[PDB]
Amino acid sequence: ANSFLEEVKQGNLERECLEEACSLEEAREVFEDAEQTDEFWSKYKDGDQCEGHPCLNQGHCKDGIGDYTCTCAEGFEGKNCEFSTR
Repeated sequence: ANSFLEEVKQGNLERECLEEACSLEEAREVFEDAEQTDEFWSKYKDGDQCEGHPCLNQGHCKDGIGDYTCTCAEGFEGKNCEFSTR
């Protein structure tokens, strides 16, 4: 397959290649992901877990299949930082 890969403008984990950006051709060997090779795959098909904006109140988001993670700022609260204390 010769396309954006011939010159991978840039390969990210599951957050950037969440769409047609990549899937296995470019998102493989681009990261030290040794176990993510499998873990990353097999249990993915979830939008990457960050798709949908699980975090809230200016909360960041650390994906990685096997579920994801979020990040509330200083003055935030709730699972998705929903309760912006400030």
